[PDB]
Amino acid sequence: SLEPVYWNSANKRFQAEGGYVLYPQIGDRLDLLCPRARPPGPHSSPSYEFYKLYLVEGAQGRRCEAPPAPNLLLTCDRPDLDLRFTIKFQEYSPNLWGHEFRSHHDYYIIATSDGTREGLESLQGGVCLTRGMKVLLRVGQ
Amino acid sequence: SLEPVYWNSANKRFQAEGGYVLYPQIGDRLDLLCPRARPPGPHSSPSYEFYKLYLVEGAQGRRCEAPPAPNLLLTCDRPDLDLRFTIKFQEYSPNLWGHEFRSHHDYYIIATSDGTREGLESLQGGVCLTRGMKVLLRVGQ
Amino acid sequence: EGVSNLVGLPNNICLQKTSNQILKPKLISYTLPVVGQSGTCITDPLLAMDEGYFAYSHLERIGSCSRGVSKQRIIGVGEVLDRGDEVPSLFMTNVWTPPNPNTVYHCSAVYNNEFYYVLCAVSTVGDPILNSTYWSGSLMMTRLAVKPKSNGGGYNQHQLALRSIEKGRYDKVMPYGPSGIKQGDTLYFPAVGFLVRTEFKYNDSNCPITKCQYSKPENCRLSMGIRPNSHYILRSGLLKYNLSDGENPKVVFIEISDQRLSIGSPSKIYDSLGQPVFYQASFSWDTMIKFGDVLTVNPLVVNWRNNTVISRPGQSQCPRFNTCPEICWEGVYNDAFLIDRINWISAGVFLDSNQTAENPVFTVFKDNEILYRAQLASEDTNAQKTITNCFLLKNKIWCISLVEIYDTGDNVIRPKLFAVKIPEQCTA
Amino acid sequence: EGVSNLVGLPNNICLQKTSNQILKPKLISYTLPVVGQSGTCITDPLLAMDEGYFAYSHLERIGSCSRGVSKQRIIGVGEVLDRGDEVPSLFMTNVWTPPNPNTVYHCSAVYNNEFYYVLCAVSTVGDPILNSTYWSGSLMMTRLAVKPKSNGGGYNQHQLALRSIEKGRYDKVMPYGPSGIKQGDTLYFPAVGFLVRTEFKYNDSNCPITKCQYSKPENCRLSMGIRPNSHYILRSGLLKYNLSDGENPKVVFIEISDQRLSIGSPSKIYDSLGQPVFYQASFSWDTMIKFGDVLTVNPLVVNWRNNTVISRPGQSQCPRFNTCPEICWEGVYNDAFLIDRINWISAGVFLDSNQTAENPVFTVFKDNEILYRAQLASEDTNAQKTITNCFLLKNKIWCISLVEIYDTGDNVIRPKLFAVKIPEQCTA
Ligand SMILES: *[C@@H]1O[C@H](CO[C@@H]2O[C@@H](CO)[C@H](O)[C@@H](O)[C@@H]2O)[C@H](O[C@H]2O[C@@H](CO)[C@H](O[C@H]3O[C@H](CO[C@@H]4O[C@@H](CO)[C@H](O)[C@@H](O)[C@@H]4O)[C@H](O)[C@@H](O[C@@H]4O[C@H](CO)[C@@H](O)[C@H](O)[C@H]4O)[C@H]3O)[C@@H](O)[C@@H]2NC(C)=O)[C@@H](O[C@@H]2O[C@@H](CO)[C@@H](O)[C@H](O)[C@H]2O)[C@H]1NC(C)=O
Ligand SMILES: *[C@H]1O[C@H](CO[C@@H]2O[C@@H](CO)[C@H](O)[C@@H](O)[C@@H]2O)[C@H](O[C@H]2O[C@@H](CO)[C@@H](O[C@H]3O[C@H](CO[C@@H]4O[C@@H](CO)[C@H](O)[C@@H](O)[C@@H]4O)[C@H](O)[C@@H](O[C@@H]4O[C@H](CO)[C@@H](O)[C@H](O)[C@H]4O)[C@H]3O)[C@@H](O)[C@@H]2NC(C)=O)[C@@H](O[C@@H]2O[C@@H](CO)[C@@H](O)[C@H](O)[C@H]2O)[C@@H]1NC(C)=O
Ligand SMILES: *[C@@H]1O[C@H](CO)[C@@H](O[C@@H]2O[C@H](CO)[C@@H](O[C@@H]3O[C@H](CO[C@H]4O[C@H](CO)[C@@H](O)[C@H](O)[C@@H]4O)[C@@H](O)[C@H](O[C@@H]4O[C@H](CO)[C@@H](O)[C@H](O)[C@@H]4O)[C@@H]3O)[C@H](O)[C@H]2NC(C)=O)[C@H](O)[C@H]1NC(C)=O
Ligand SMILES: *[C@@H]1O[C@H](CO)[C@@H](O[C@@H]2O[C@H](CO)[C@@H](O[C@@H]3O[C@H](CO[C@H]4O[C@H](CO)[C@@H](O)[C@H](O)[C@@H]4O)[C@@H](O)[C@H](O[C@@H]4O[C@H](CO)[C@@H](O)[C@H](O)[C@H]4O)[C@@H]3O)[C@H](O)[C@H]2NC(C)=O)[C@H](O)[C@H]1NC(C)=O
Ligand SMILES: *C1O[C@H](CO)[C@@H](O[C@H]2O[C@H](CO)[C@@H](O)[C@H](O)[C@H]2NC(C)=O)[C@H](O)[C@@H]1NC(C)=O
Ligand SMILES: *[C@@H]1O[C@H](CO)[C@@H](O[C@H]2O[C@H](CO)[C@@H](O)[C@H](O)[C@H]2NC(C)=O)[C@H](O)[C@H]1NC(C)=O
Ligand SMILES: *[C@@H]1O[C@H](CO)[C@@H](O)[C@H](O)[C@H]1NC(C)=O
Ligand SMILES: *[C@@H]1O[C@H](CO)[C@@H](O)[C@H](O)[C@H]1NC(C)=O
Repeated sequence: SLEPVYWNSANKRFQAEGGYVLYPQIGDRLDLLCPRARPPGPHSSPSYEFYKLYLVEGAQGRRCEAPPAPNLLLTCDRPDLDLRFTIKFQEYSPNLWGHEFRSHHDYYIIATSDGTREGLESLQGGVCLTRGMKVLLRVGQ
Repeated sequence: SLEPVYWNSANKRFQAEGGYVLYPQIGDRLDLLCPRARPPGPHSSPSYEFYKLYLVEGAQGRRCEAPPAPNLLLTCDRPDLDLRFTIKFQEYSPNLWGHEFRSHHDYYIIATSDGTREGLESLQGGVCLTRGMKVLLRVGQ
Repeated sequence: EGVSNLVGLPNNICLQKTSNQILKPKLISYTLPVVGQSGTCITDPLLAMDEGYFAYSHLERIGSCSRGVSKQRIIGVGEVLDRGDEVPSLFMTNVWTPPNPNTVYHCSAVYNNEFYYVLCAVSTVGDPILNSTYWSGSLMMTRLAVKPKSNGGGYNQHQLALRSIEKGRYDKVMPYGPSGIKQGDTLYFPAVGFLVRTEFKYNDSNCPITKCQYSKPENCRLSMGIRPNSHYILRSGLLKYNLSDGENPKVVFIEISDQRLSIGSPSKIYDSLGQPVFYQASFSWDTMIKFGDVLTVNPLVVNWRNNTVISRPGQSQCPRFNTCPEICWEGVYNDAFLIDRINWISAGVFLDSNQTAENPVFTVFKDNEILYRAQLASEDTNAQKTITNCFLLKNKIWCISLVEIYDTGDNVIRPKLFAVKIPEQCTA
Repeated sequence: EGVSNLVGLPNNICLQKTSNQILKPKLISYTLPVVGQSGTCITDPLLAMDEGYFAYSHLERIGSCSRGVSKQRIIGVGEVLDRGDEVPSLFMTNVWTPPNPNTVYHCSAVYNNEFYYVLCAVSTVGDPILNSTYWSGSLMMTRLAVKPKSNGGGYNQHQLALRSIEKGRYDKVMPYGPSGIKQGDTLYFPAVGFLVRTEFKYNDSNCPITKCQYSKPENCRLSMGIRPNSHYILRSGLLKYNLSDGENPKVVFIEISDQRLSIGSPSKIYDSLGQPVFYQASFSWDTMIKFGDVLTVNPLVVNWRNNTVISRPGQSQCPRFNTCPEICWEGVYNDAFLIDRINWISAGVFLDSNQTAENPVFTVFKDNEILYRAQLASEDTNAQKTITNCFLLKNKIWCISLVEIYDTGDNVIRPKLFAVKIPEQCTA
């Protein structure tokens, strides 16, 4: 089944060969983790890296850029805590905006900040470019 | 020299041993054809098979998987008409993307569609797996 | 064959926290016939009940539930009868489809006198919530006979276009919730006020940061609209409709009190055991169940249960169980019907997941105790808005819950109906 | 030694369609010296001509013409002279090479007063077309003296930074084409506008599908950007630049009329026989030649020739001769030059191939006829961009075409110059 995404520089799956592609089945879950790193355990990074994770069009993923009023999945403000978000590739959700996945469409999750409390609210390719911090979602037909 | 590559099940050059490998010379032309198959002449298949052909990095070619915003060569939309696409292994081209052919590298012409109008936009191994519809290109040093 | 409102002193119910499967839900959907070709999704559900009658509504889609194309709007009513089994079941008697399915939103239903009254928003700019500034503020009321006469002229079906609207400091005003109550000849609909953000009056220091590092005093105020920058803020309340205020009676918005204040959400006001209770869905940082007795109506004040066991799935910012004031807008509507006032026990269908819309569990509960429960389906069954209503059948307590439910890979997605008798014995 | 612009009534040219080899092209490249080790590739070629002067540019890559390492950029000017032969030839008088070869893109030149002006894009993000959303939109001008003073620093080579740019509704604006014109002291470069796709204004029912099965009305609107999901669309037009407007003049973008609209592409405006002519490269589904008389300028509107015989090599979707609206971005720049306005006869170098860049044929034509032509080389010789300018040498029409050209094997790939005298006689 689906492997959790540890969203920090330590991940390494980001700047690998294929470049972090996931093939979610309809029904699968996906957990995005921004791990502690303050009282540092495994999976955590050198220091705390400040990120906002956006779910994005695909063409927008390429451009490493997220639209105004983006689909914000996970804000990473808390170096003390572990933070996680969970999507089930499914029709119902606690989300009130009513987005949707299409057929044969690629989507991306991206981080467009530079990893710093100050450059956090940036919407154009930050770590997305710098650390290849984008994951591709190709969802079952 | 190089022969036309007919893109349907009727080819069978696909179901061959090594697996449809062409060794084009610098200066060689190449045609990929999607023959009528409406008023059914020679070289056409049982019924029209809807495909999109992409040129792929070879690594991805093996995995039977187009990358995002792929290099689409030809789109067999029209069961009424003969379609073709011609490459010349040369520095000039009516292509505006600035793609390039490393020598001593492997490229694949793959079709990841299941061969149906509804499976057309599929970007991950369809008939490429099913009927083994890919072609390796090893271009003269 | 009459179902009756939950009143007086019904039979005994188990008051003991138990693990025995005393709860035995039944599926009774069938008596609400629903067709739909594959890839049809039936949503925006509404169920209401009063005096052995029900209102119902759904939006039939083709495609996703979220964005799929509106094919039709059902708005119907009928009676709640004994199916001969000594089991409660719904029976349609009167249905009405609106000309353009794209124009009607946020319907709300209350019963009075052989008539259900369904008050909807009318919008040509989409969901009035998502496009707040561009909505007419336009409302509409339909009135269906619960027992249709063999043709009379205005009886069975009738429409009012809603001319005047006492809306105070609120720009726009609309029904926001499944059902309300009647008070003699006055209808009260769950509703919501649109107030220009600038004119929102809030002492940021009333925000409960007091045990919450990371929560900033500004959070409560910002979480009073769908976005921090949003033009309006939402204030839940009631919309009053006086049937004796002439042929053209006015609707009056009554804001909810500023006690335990969340952003305006879809809400319910209902009669249990001779006094109105009020539920408000939790669509931001205050994620524990918000309901409780209605102290007074026309100054609207609600005595919020101090519950510590019931919640809903959110997303990452405000997931299930979150109590700290964060700036967010997310959640689901799983309401809860009071069944015992002496001991304050309520019944509902809740989703046993933190950030996910799955696992509907019919649970009976008190402020700080879940007594008993019953899984409606499997661990990974998809579920969303749930609507619970309780009544009596032969002085025995029954609950009917409408549950947005499907498990991945069925052809037509649609809500199901569960009848759930409440057990007297605590044992077998 | 005396070349002037093409004007008034020159010597007669053959007005007949014929098969006779009356066109006899001559090679003249050497008069414009070029070097390069093996594996060197010279691309992004510019060639401008006006009043017996010329602008020239190119980029030397080591590797492929597409993606080879940029070794250096050349911008040069000089004069067109009767080389003694009574044959026109290019003589360089002034060359500037930029500090960074990587930062300069999409140069355009127009000549004014003993000065060639060269507008360029400055970019640290690659080809602005391919990386629109990351480009700063920053431009740069260069003023080169066609006759360099001796020890006159700022006369010889000068450069403005380009302060204020009037781009109107467009987000970014840049030069897009080899060369433009001057009117008095106002300069007109070919340019393109980057418009946010979502603000583009297009009635889909204007897409001409009437005889094209497989064409959808959305095709034209989607073909206006390099991809259907490009963030911008490209609108061709002009950049106006008044010299008399301070020491810090204002660049102003003029968009092109929406008649026969195609995706913004490398274009050329030029004076022929005392009236301006516009040419737009066909980089999508409108593959027949797009050029004609400029009806007016400061609202730019071109009286496109209804030409039915000239096209350019595309690829699969929009190959040579395609006329049906498709979704594509592909083609080559093969401009043409008006040589007789009374008959509207023009000359250009065109690639004789549907989907491949090869077989460069110098050709003379009317709207519905090719009059006569000459293959510059072999059937399978590679060729790409072609820029043709015509003029007078002893009241006789001469054309000089810059043709990108090589045949497989040879060591340095570079563009070549062809001089072609236009035949008065249809005969020997
Ligand atoms: C579903 O989401 C739940 C909410 O959890 C909390 O909220 C979210 C956002 O709302 C935030 O991320 C955090 O605030 C927090 O995660 C479930 O969370 C449960 O997680 C555990 C921690 O892993 C919590 O541990 C607590 O336990 C003790 C008592 O705390 C108090 O009691 C609770 C309930 O009665 C009450 O609500 C509140 O007043 C207090 O929290 C501890 O005293 C305390 O610290 C721990 O004590 C250790 C010994 O002293 C010490 O070493 C460390 O300091 C701590 O380990 C406290 O943190 C617990 O309160 C949460 N449960 C409830 C009902 O709220 C979570 O479900 C849990 O996850 C699993 C998987 O690992 C297990 O923990 C366990 O089965 C569940 O508790 C989410 N579900 C999943 C599957 O992800
Ligand atoms: C490559 O480029 C050209 C591509 O042309 C077309 O464009 C592409 C995409 O737009 C599309 O796939 C097709 O429309 C077509 O390929 C050359 O293709 C040419 O050959 C044929 C089509 O194969 C011709 O098409 C028609 O010709 C006439 C009249 O058509 C008019 O008239 C022309 C010129 O006035 C004008 O273009 C238009 O107004 C219109 O098209 C026929 O009447 C018509 O039907 C034919 O009539 C007979 C008699 O009844 C019937 O039996 C049957 O219905 C049918 O054969 C059309 O077929 C040309 O229009 C087209 N070329 C030009 C200049 O327009 C292609 O060269 C051809 O290739 C060879 C070898 O096979 C021969 O076909 C022929 O010698 C060449 O034309 C180019 N090179 C190669 C190798 O592909
Ligand atoms: C549109 O234009 C922008 C340029 O303005 C451009 O943005 C750049 O995107 C590339 C990826 O395509 C990105 O490359 C990565 O850079 C880091 C180098 O780290 C630092 O270097 C930058 C300048 O050199 C500096 O500005 C930053 O502070 C940055 O931290 C590198 O680590 C990555 O390498 C990855 O891992 C290994 C390296 O050993 C490689 O196998 C492989 O290359 C991996 O990618 C990677 O090279 C670059 O840093 C971006 N620059 C900026 C300022 O944004 C877009 O690429 C361009 N888009 C298009 C379509 O042209
Ligand atoms: C909240 O609600 C408002 C509506 O009240 C809505 O604003 C509308 O937005 C859309 C575009 O996003 C507009 O539709 C386009 O309109 C232009 C021309 O404008 C005219 O369109 C109508 C034609 O019948 C007129 O009646 C109007 O009065 C108006 O003057 C068209 O060019 C355009 O076509 C473009 O190209 C293709 C299709 O060919 C599409 O892909 C593009 O969508 C489109 O731009 C569209 O038809 C509409 O007119 C706007 N109305 C007003 C008063 O602004 C907001 O989007 C909405 N906000 C949210 C969050 O939902
Ligand atoms: C549970 O908890 C609250 C506060 O602890 C309790 O008291 C509030 O409600 C009263 C009725 O409206 C107010 O008069 C009172 O001021 C308010 N408490 C304050 C200001 O501290 C509620 O009763 C609530 N309900 C119960 C029954 O559980
Ligand atoms: C060929 O194309 C069109 C149609 O035959 C001609 O007319 C167009 O140009 C006029 C301006 O000169 C406009 O006033 C018209 O809107 C337009 N007519 C249409 C769209 O039907 C045009 O003159 C011709 N071009 C040449 C050089 O002959
Ligand atoms: C609200 O609270 C403060 C302190 O409790 C009080 O002094 C004042 O009346 C209010 N503050 C403001 C800024 O309105
Ligand atoms: C677009 O075109 C149609 C006819 O082609 C016309 O009726 C309409 O008014 C135009 N504008 C629209 C669709 O808004």
